[PDB]
Amino acid sequence: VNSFSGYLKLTDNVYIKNADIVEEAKKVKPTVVVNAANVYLKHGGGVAGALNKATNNAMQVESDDYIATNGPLKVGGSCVLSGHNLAKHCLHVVGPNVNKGEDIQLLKSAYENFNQHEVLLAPLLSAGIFGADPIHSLRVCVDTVRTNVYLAVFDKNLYDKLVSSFL
Ligand SMILES: C[C@@H]1CCC[C@@](O)(CNc2ncnc3[nH]ccc23)C1
Ligand SMILES: [Cl-]
Repeated sequence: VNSFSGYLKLTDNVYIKNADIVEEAKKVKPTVVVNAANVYLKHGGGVAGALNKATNNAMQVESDDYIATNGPLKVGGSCVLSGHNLAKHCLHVVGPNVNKGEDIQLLKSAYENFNQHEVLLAPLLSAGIFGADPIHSLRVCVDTVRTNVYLAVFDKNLYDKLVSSFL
């Protein structure tokens, strides 16, 4: 039993809700919140910009030190950093950005990072400003993640289309 509330159950291990991931994180304080990161951990917009703003830029400060030490992530890769005031940990995961020409097949590799954590609060990878089809992203999530994932979909209209079209 966990403290996630109001989710629809899609499969044994995947759940979905219309919610602002920032407000969800502040309420649940989950063990792991997933950020929709880029390889430079430049949290300028989308989910990343919103999460970073909620940390008063502490996420960006930590991220800049991470990059200065380790260099950029790989597309499809991840790193674990602090969750600041939002969660215990933040799993920064880089899904392919279609608006940069990146290979959509890497979306499965991106979701594989979730399997290293028993429970996560997460957005749909490569959705939003990353340019991929969110219906496809949900399908890859369900077919790749085996741990317990709670998906926050900010757009209510998008949420209803994902539920109604889910196979
Ligand atoms: C319009 C987007 C389409 C793709 C799926 C999204 O859910 C991804 N963006 C977000 N998801 C959850 N919480 C968020 N807070 C701020 C941004 C954000 C919504
Ligand atoms: Cl977005």
